[PDB]
Amino acid sequence: KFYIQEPPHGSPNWLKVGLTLGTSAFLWIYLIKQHNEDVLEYKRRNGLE
Amino acid sequence: MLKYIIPTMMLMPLTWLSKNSMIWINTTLHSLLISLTSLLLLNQFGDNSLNFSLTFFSDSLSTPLLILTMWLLPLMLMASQHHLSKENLARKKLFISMLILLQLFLIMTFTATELIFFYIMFEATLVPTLIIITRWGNQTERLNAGLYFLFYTLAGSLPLLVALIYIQNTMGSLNFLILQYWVQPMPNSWSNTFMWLACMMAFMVKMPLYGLHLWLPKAHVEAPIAGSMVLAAILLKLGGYGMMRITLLLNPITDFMAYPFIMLSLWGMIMTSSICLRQTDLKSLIAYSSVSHMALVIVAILIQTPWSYMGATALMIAHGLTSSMLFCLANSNYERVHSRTMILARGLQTLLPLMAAWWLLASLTNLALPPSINLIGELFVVMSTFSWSNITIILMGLNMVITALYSLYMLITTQRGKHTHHINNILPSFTRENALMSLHMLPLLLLSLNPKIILGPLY
Amino acid sequence: LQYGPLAYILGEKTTKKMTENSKLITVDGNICSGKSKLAKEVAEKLGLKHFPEAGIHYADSTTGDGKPLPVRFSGNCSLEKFYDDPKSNDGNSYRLQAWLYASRLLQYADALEHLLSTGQGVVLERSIYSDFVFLEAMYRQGFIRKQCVDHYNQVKKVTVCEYLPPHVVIYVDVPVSEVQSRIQKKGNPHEMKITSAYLQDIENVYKGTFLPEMSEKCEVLQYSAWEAEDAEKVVEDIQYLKYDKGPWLDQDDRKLHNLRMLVQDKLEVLNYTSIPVFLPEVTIGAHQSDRVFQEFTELPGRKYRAGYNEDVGDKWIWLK
Amino acid sequence: ARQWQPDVEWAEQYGGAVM
Amino acid sequence: MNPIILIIILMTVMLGTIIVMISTHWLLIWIGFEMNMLAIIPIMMKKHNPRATEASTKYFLTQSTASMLLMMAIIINLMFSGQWTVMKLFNPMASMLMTMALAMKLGMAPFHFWVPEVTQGIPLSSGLILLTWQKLAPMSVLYQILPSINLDLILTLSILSITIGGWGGLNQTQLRKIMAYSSIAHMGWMTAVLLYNPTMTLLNLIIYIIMTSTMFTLFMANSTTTTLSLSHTWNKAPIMTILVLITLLSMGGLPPLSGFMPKWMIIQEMTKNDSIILPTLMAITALLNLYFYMRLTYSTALTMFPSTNNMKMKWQFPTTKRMTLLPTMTVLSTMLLPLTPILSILE
Amino acid sequence: RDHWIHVLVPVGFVFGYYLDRKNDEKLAAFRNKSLLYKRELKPQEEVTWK
Amino acid sequence: LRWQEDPEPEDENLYEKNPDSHGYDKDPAVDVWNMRVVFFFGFSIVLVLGSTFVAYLPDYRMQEWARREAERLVKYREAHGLPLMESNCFDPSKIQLPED
Amino acid sequence: MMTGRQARAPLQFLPDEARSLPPPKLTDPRLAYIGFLGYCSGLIDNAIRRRPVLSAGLHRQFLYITSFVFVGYYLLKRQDYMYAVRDHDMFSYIKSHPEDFPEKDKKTYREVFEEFHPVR
Ligand SMILES: CCCCCCCCCCCCCCCCCC(=O)OC[C@H](COP(=O)([O-])OC[C@H](O)COP(=O)([O-])OC[C@H](COC(=O)CCCCCCCCCCCCCCCCC)OC(=O)CCCCCCCCCCCCCCCCC)OC(=O)CCCCCCCCCCCCCCCCC
Ligand SMILES: CCCCCCCCCCCCCCCCCC(=O)OC[C@H](COP(=O)([O-])OCC[N+](C)(C)C)OC(=O)CCCCCCCCCCCCCCCCC
Ligand SMILES: CCCCCCCCCCCCCCCCCC(=O)OC[C@H](COP(=O)([O-])OCC[N+](C)(C)C)OC(=O)CCCCCCCCCCCCCCCCC
Ligand SMILES: CCCCCCCCCCCCCCCCCC(=O)OC[C@H](COP(=O)(O)OCCN)OC(=O)CCCCCCCCCCCCCCCCC
Ligand SMILES: Nc1ncnc2c1ncn2[C@@H]1O[C@H](COP(=O)(O)O)[C@@H](O)[C@H]1O
Repeated sequence: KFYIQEPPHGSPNWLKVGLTLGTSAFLWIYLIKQHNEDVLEYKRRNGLE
Repeated sequence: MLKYIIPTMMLMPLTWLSKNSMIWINTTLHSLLISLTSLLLLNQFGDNSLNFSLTFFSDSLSTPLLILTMWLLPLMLMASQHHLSKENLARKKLFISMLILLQLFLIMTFTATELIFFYIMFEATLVPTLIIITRWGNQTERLNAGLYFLFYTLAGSLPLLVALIYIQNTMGSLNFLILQYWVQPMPNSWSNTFMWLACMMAFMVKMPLYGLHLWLPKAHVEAPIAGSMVLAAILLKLGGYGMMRITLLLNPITDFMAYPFIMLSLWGMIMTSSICLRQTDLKSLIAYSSVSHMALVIVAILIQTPWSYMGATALMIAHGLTSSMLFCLANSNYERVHSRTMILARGLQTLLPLMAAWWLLASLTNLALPPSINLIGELFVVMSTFSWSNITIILMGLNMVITALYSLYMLITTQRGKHTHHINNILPSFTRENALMSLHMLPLLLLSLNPKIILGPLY
Repeated sequence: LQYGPLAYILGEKTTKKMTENSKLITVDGNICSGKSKLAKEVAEKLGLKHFPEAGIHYADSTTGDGKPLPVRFSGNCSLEKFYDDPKSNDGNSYRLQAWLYASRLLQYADALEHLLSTGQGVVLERSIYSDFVFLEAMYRQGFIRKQCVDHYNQVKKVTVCEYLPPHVVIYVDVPVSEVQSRIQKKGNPHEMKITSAYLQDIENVYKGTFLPEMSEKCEVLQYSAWEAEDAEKVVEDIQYLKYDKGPWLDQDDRKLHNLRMLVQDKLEVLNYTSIPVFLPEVTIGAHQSDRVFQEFTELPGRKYRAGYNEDVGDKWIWLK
Repeated sequence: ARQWQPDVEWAEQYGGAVM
Repeated sequence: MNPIILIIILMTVMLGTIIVMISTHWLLIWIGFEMNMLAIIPIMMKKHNPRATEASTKYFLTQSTASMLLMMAIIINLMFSGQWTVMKLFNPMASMLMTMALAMKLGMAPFHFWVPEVTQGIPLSSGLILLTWQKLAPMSVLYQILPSINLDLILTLSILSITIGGWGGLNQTQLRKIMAYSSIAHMGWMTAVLLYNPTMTLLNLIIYIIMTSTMFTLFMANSTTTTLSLSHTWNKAPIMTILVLITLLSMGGLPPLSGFMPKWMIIQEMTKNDSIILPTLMAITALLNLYFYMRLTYSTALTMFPSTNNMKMKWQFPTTKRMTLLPTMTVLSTMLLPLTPILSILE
Repeated sequence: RDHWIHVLVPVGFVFGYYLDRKNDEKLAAFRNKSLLYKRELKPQEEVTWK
Repeated sequence: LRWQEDPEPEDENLYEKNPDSHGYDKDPAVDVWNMRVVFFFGFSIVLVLGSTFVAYLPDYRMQEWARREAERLVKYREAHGLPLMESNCFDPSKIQLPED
Repeated sequence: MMTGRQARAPLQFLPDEARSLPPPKLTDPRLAYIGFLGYCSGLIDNAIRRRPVLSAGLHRQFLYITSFVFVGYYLLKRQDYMYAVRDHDMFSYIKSHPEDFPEKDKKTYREVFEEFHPVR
């Protein structure tokens, strides 16, 4: 070891890393789904397809 | 202008990701590459300005100011790397980032097509300048000087904000290209009187106007060398640029509103020049000379003739190069003797002959020696003010005596006579210092060969 | 963190883990009272965690690699130079005493943190309730100034009020003659320069101020130097104490939760140790502070937060 | 020669009950 | 305090503000203000010293006086309209009494005289609640009664708040009184544009809450209540000096920062309505707020005041304080001006 | 790349230059439509300027 | 006495440890590469090629054209007996006047 | 100002007619600026806890960027919607009140007389 006391952020909180990447991936796929649904709805409502 | 904004922004990761021995050399190299690219702004036309987008444009007024702005950053990096050699690495990077951020505010100050974006960048230029003066200035008075520099500018400019939004509501736009074609005559009233004052007093503070100039021999004296270079070379010229943009909207009331201010400048350039005869602080002598030279630009804008605008933009570019070189020379002595007192270190031509040649050339361009662009701007403002009134030549010519007298006395006190005996740390001139002097002076003398690029929108 | 309001909500009460053995015992005495074995002896009779007396490098022991730092980074003060020149011009006396008060405050925070997180009692040596006895003994000898006493009383007034006193104070009656006898038998060339009036002032502030004010807020046990040799008598006296005084009686889960939240945040413990009173014995100017701080950042394992140092071999930093 | 940084006399001006 | 009791009391503070925001009956408005005060009193008495009891007593007396004047305005509205809808008032006397009551609840001048005391008497987190969350309910009631608010009264309150909050902070060394006089000046700015465009009132309120929450979060993260203890921050944590630098330059309304965003827009909505002297004198008086912000930036970031020796111990510990949303609030209080036309989401 | 930092400013130039050209196609309302410069399209040509 | 302060450091001489110092840095390789970067990208690139660029600008603000165009117009109206410049810039037929 | 327009359908963040509008692109410069604000928030979060600023917590920095882009996309949709409602109500009011908005005769400068003011 190097430290006399174990640091609380020595090893990664793998639950927190998994929640972070899962929430981030979910937000990106929901954002792309929202944007594709919005461009489809725009092209539907304005008759430009 | 986005081909100049994005490289200036990419100087931020260029200076924060460099190796610790490399953060000066990389920024100097790539800022010189940006300044080399700055010549593509010279695509100027006899009828139209170079109108890039809805946000950015450049005529022949902003183009020399932009080339001077993008040229001054490498010279500031060269000037400010010796006295910040012992500095912490992160504070050194923060200093370079403040200079980069100031250049980034300046290049879209001069190219703002719309006047409230001009105001936002024009007042965004306070924050890096204020931080540089109050953080890397040397003496105690830098905090007070930062307060004066801040609260003269904002007290002048917050009326300008209300005035510009009023023009926005009345005319519908603050596009300078639209307001070239929708400008209405501004009739005589008290409403239009305080309209004129709210449009003009912020730039009167920035020039500075005599009587409002009290921020300048503190803020240009209590600053580090890069701060003094950018203040006296660019930041005094925001006022002249703003007046040349804003007096379009202020006609015909300017034709009698200018009469007090012209007096304040025509007498002011007599007084401040005379102050340079009796200054002990060399940096303050260069500061009051800056007030004296910018008084002519105030007069030339307020008489609004073509010869006056040509001479005023020539004199702004020429004074930028000359006063920046003079501050760098005063720093070249101050890094050796650690005092700004001019009578302290005398007879320096006996010790530094090539640097005394640089002092000689800077003082000859200071006294407007022909055919330097200093003399071209000086002479054209004299021609236009002679056409304004045939008596003003007296106040011009007496100024042109005193402008000689402090320019050579500064040369005689610092460089001539018997040297000071007890001072023995006068090192030979480093290659960096003479490089800085030559990068100030050789563009200034080459512009005498082709002055038409620094003569503005109505050449 | 590890402990917070959520752990208190989710059932972690500290009176659950608070047995009869959970006693905070501070062992006090003069410079060579020999109490340090006695304290350890009590900690090996009752199963208590012993804490040694905090020197200059206690905070160095708790942080980083646990090894002592150089003296310019921690302390900026020498005990041996106080032993040599107590009236020294550089202000080393009160600077050493203020750093020792900060080190004992950090030690007392670690003591309460152990006692409230584990329920194991802690033996201390000369806690923050018995630090001023050196300060007054310096001031009665003209070693510090009255401004140093006022600064110490300010820092003590805003720091010791936040905590609870010990359960048991053990004092060791040693005369000045036996102290100097054990100093001359010790062999430290600096510590033999301690005057007799200094030790006499230490013992007078002990017997005159410290124990008369601690007999109300806790239980004093005052032994002589020969009967402190028998540990089992002292431990048998401790095991038959009827705790009836001091604010350890009125401690529910809420107050001890607040105290445990205090003692686990070390910068809030050490908050008002550096109050901006500009006293020349402790004021460090800007250039020296900048120089020593930038040097402290370059120590190994000290540039970042503890789990974020490549140079001492921390892994997975991009996922932390 | 080095940069002026505030002394005790400068700092105590900001440490009163009122400015 | 018990954490469960703390959570229930803070949800009751929020519930009082929500019942003010969402209700259509004046009795429920008064009930939401009563619930808000009744729950926020223990948040102010969190540490149990005589200063918090004095601050809570002064806060109780001013808010109770405002609640009684509010109910008298409601009762006079019931006289002259026979109904209870939260809308314009049907009597200028009821309008004046409700404007006085809400100016007391906001602590606008000349009813400002409780704000720098109470903020000094309470901790930094409860001062954060008082200077951010306790503005939302009275500004909502002012948002809904602006057809009946007298112009001269609310503009007199606005300019008197801006001038008194300007001159008040110039003599201060305590950070909580500085934030309180900053609060008074900013509430003057918010109500000066209320009858002209209430969207810019909502803009100024949101930008103010972001900047105030940033400054109180920095003060809690460094445990600093005076100027002279904030001046030790460069030797403890040099990033926090840059953060208080950019946030204090933003609260002064210096462009290109986000706190230039409201007041500029306020001027942009006061010149459309042909008022030129009034936003000019308001903007000139804002230089006073800028001046004591610059005083704090000189004491903290741009110079280095001398530290003590015990700071070397605090170098060996990192800040374990939960700095909740502090990078987010630092970014959103400085770099938000290029997104200035986002304000239409408040329309 | 051993000298990846010496392309931050030139690529930031070119990209910026690129965006300037990309802005010109958004300001192509009056391309070949001004009274001064309107003319017939020469063969093998679709726009007058890009 | 006064507080714990570092004494005033001396001003350094870059020529003592390095007699070939160009003034840029105390590391000599860094110093010489800083010199070469400043002199190449400042003088060899910006000054020389910049003066070449300014010297060969494509008729900066179209003055030369305006000479040659003037050389057209005079040559058109030396022949036709027309005056070389009218005093009226705009045709008076296409100007309505305010009557009185 | 528009408080009566968004009162028949209260507390709708994006109404249904907002779907008739083209959404902001995922390469919107405003949205990329909000992503840059998220990246700066990640850097300040590494700086205040004394982490390596560019290296530590790439999941955390990426969630900062993701959260600001995600919130800012809806904020830009609402911004574009409210300026669209602003112009729609403007144009319907101009169409519904021609007595207040006359078509003004644009005179040419051959008839327009302006006073000349000489600079001398
Ligand atoms: C487009 C291509 C253009 C090519 C041609 C270049 C055009 C002019 C550029 C600048 C020329 C002067 C540069 C040297 C002066 C600064 C350094 C210095 O003092 O060195 C002394 C040193 C020799 O002295 P040393 O013994 O070794 O040590 C010095 C002693 O310790 C102590 O030294 P000292 O006191 O014994 O000696 C200093 C002495 C002191 O003498 C004076 O101070 C008296 C000067 C004023 C009265 C006389 C002139 C009055 C005006 C008439 C002349 C212009 C118009 C003529 C046309 C007819 C009339 C219209 O001055 C001189 O010897 C220089 C003579 C020329 C002076 C020019 C006027 C400066 C006065 C202030 C401004 C007035 C308006 C300027 C208009 C410029 C028009 C281009 O010279 C060198 O080592 C020369 C280095 C290389 C110079 C390169 C110049 C060009 C750089 C441009 C690069 C980029 C473009 C590419 C072209 C490259 C061409 C090669
Ligand atoms: C450097 C420090 C000094 C700075 C001086 C700055 C300029 C000096 C004068 C400023 C006056 C205020 C701004 C005027 C803006 C005019 C815009 C406009 O629409 O004008 C026409 C309008 C006219 O109103 P209107 O246009 O709405 O009316 C419709 C048109 N008519 C008139 C036909 C009915 O002017 C005004 O409304 C008032 C103008 C004067 C305002 C006087 C109040 C300010 C007092 C002086 C402040 C001086 C600086 C303060 C700081 C000093 C140092 C701390
Ligand atoms: C510009 C605003 C910002 C200012 C600072 C900018 C700094 C950054 C640097 C940018 C690049 C450089 C900018 C300035 C360039 C100016 C130079 C330039 O382009 O010149 C064009 C001028 C152009 O003149 P021209 O207009 O006649 O050129 C004709 C045009 N062409 C070439 C297309 C046919 O160049 C010359 O005049 C060159 C002539 C030959 C070289 C000089 C010979 C004479 C020298 C003196 C001889 C001795 C005489 C007696 C004196 C004795 C001693 C006292
Ligand atoms: C039209 C608009 C309608 C309304 C829109 C929404 C408006 C939202 C306004 C939010 C105001 C928040 C006020 C502060 C949070 C409330 C609770 C609180 O004060 O928590 C602080 C908490 C107390 O912990 P404690 O232990 O007591 O701290 C002392 C330390 N011994 O913990 C601490 O002390 C730790 C330090 C950090 C706490 C900072 C919390 C900041 C949260 C708010 C962020 C800003 C608001 C959101 C963004 C703008 C939205 C408009
Ligand atoms: N003012 C002081 N003078 C001498 N020693 C002190 C003082 N304050 C604390 N001490 C400590 O008390 C110790 C004496 O007890 P001991 O541990 O038995 O040597 C010293 O070695 C110091 O570590």
